[PDB]
Amino acid sequence: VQLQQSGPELVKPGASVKISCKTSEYTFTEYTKHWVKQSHGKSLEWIGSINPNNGDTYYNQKFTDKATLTVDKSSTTASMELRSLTFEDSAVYYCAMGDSAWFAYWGQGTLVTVSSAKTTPPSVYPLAPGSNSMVTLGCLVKGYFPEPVTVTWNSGSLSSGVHTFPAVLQSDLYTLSSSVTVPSSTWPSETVTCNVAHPASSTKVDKKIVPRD
Amino acid sequence: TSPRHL
Amino acid sequence: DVQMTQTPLTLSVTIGQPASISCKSSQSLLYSNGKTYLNWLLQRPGQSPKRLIYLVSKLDSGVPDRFTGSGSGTDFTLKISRVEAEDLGVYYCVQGTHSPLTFGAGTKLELKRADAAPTVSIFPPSSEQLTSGGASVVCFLNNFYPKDINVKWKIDGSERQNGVLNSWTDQDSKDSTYSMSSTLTLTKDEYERHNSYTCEATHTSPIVKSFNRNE
Repeated sequence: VQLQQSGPELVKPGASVKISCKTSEYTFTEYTKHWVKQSHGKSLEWIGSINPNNGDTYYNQKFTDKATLTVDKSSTTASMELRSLTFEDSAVYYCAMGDSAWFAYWGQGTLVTVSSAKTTPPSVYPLAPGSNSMVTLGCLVKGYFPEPVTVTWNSGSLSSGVHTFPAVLQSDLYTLSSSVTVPSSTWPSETVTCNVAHPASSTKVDKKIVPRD
Repeated sequence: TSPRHL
Repeated sequence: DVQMTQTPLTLSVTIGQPASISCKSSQSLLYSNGKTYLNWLLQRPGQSPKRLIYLVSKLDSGVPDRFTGSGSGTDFTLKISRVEAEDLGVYYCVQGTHSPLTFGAGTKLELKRADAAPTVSIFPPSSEQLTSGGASVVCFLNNFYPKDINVKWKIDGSERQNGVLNSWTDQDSKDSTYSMSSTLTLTKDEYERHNSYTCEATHTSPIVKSFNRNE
């Protein structure tokens, strides 16, 4: 089974935001759903937990300040509204199973960036060698906001020799880069592409790595 | 049994 | 709030050797129904937590058996008899007897292996970016070990320090190595003002890669 979290959110300071979590199979909709906050580079904090059966909510007093937990009528979606958002609310928020399945299943998302900037879509540049066994190509993805950016090579067909490096903030903008290593016979005969997607700016680029001269 | 918060 | 003191905070283990992580609590975790609600979780970076041990000692459905958990009351231990590359990441204890649920700080488990050199690659600025009036020389230092490594940048023979940006990866889950990216970003004018650009890795050291702007 799965927990399916809503997607990445950009939210101005002062606003609110709501993050949802859908149960994949009917069988786990009754279970208590937990909410955990992981700040970047950091450890885990318990926000609270809701009983989809009756609606009973149990909060970590640190967050009564800030979190409301509800469930739709189906109990197939448990939500969390974060009210009056401060910069310290930027983090990943997880949704996790409870009861006899306590912390066995975790959702994947959700990244929340609290900030006032506009989104900036990345530039994408191809990194070809241009002067043995294998060849390493690359994709530079510079100056975007906010996070995240997803990078793929040939729509996921290439995963073995890929390195996508963590982004680094450089005076209001994020830059990342990705390397891929393929056999020398593969390229440039066949095609190699980074696909780069920046949802906050609804941007997608498919850059071919053609050799230079 | 179970804690109710769990 | 139950304080959960995890120890050690970091771990470094040659593959095949064992590991051990301790969790001590300010309160007892025994619940009035005789069950102790203490879990052991693993997190690989970027990914989400996976459960390994529940109720102090029970393995979750898919978990390897070199994992064991023991303890009672206020002292708990997770043990791995033979660590492997897959086991990398951050281990937490979490208690749920008491409310609020509270996690340990974490334990990063790092695998040790034989030294490895970076395969270094240099890339001149693309023509697409030059058209826009900037130039980023990208350098890749891929799949090396131990984690400590440095890049130096030499424009026309001499060290340049302004304009660099550096990003490190975490350990690799298969070969247990490390990788790094380094970006020197000049203006188009400054970049077309010099000819030789070098990327030098101090770690089998050094390892260099160059290109000439005029070629």
